[PDB]
Amino acid sequence: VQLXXSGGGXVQXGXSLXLSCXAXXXXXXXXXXXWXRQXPGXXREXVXXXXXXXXXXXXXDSXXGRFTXSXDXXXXXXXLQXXXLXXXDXAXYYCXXXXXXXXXXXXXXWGXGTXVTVS
Amino acid sequence: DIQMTQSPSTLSTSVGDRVTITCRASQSISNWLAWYQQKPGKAPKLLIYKASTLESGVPSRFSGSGSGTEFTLTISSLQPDDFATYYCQQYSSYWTFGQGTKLEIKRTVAAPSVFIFPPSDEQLKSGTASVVCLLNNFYPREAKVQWKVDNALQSGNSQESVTEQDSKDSTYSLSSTLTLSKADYEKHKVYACEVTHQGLSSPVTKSFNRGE
Amino acid sequence: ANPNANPNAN
Amino acid sequence: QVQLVESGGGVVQPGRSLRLSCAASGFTFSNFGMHWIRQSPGKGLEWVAIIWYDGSNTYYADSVKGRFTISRDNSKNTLYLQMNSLRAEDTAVYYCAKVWFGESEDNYSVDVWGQGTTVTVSSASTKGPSVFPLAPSSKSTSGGTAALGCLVKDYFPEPVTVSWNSGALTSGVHTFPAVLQSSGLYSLSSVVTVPSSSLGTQTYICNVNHKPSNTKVDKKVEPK
Repeated sequence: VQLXXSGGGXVQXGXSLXLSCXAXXXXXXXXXXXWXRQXPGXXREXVXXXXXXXXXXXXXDSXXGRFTXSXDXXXXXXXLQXXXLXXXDXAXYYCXXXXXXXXXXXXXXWGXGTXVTVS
Repeated sequence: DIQMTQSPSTLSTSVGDRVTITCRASQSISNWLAWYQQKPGKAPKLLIYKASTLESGVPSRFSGSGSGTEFTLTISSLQPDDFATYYCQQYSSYWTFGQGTKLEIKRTVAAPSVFIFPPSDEQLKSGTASVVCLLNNFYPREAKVQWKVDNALQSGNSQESVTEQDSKDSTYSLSSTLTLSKADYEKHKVYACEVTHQGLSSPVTKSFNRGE
Repeated sequence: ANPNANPNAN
Repeated sequence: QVQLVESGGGVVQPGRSLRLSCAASGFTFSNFGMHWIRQSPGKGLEWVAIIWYDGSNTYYADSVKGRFTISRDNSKNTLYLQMNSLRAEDTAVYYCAKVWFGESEDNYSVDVWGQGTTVTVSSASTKGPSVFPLAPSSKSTSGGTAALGCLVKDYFPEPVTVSWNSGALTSGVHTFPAVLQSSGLYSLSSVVTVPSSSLGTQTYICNVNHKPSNTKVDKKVEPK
């Protein structure tokens, strides 16, 4: 399984972006996909998880109400809609597949990251 | 014997949400279906009978629909009193209940704090060694705890216990207890619990050396 | 009637 | 309003008998059929038996047929469940419930449930718990927060209560639901998160009480 993130870039405060995470090979329809972010000096930080369609989405305190995850199982892709961006949201964003279908957070495969800069 | 099936078993939901849960029967039960609500430590309470008739005293935001084999219960706008477990019951031929659907308090993600505790010298003096791994204040509920003794995965010698959602912050805490004999415990050195949770980018491991 | 019929006084 | 109060539950050895009773008030008991329904973690909600308003007809679940007898005393407003040849899988909370009023051609179920009475079928003998400290250290410290606790092991039957420092410490206490071990004895832990800077100087004591055996243990938990 290979993951590839895209959609990052430079955005103004209050602007919007949408990140995408395409997966190749394994059909991810049965697997949760999560977004994490890392800024320099800090550790990787959970952002959001899109479980299987019907099982809901859960978010981190810092992005609740501003970010939304969605799935395109036909294209093996998940998305992170980012609205009302703030300088604090600047980071590289990674997606990871939870290889445990029962959602225990077994993140075996990671993407290479996409860069988000808010200023 | 009429089989009943409820989906989903757990729904994470919020105040003000429109909630629909489903109940299905293995054969036609016409409209002879009742819905019961149960709060923890409390007796069940009748909400709906005849598939769609509200019991007196039940607020109007509850409704039911269905006939034959497919049935639903809908809460039009969820309120905090509705966080409970809901059971359907066919009463067409004897009485059988569904497995129940728990409406769970949705909140933001919180990764667990992980702590490990070695066996006390008092218990070891008695011939048994209990090792305890604690996952504190996490959400959502799904987590995995693996025990490793000298880097070997344990299977069949541990038990887990989970609290209800905390009244103050709606989180869970989980304990995993590894139980060995004194002789088994002293035939090894490194004791570790490894924890994964959807809020953790990497697994968290806490460990100690026997004697240390 | 059957087990599910009226078990109350009439 | 309608009220149902069950009684008679307790610990009974496999193969012995037990008589549950259900006191009814707030309605005309003799006018209504009644159910016994039980709930266990292993089988969920499980109908047990029904009796007509006049005692004339009774029906039973297959799992209890030939062993249980439902009966009623309409002069005393009391419903009974005589349980014979009890097995381990009969362990449950037992509820009486009143049948609702309806139309002549309806099918019927229950509208009011009692509070429930617990039945434990086990060959385990009454025994107080051993209390062992869950000692804090660097392995139970993350930042300025540390976890400590008490392991309350090998008691029968339920329940036990745990307090900390005789009640003065309640913020951050988690007492877990008991788990049944392969020995037939229960075990649980109680934990609490404390300022890591207070370890070794502040005294922490869990107060464990187990009324069925008159056990009281005050365990001091010291760091390693």
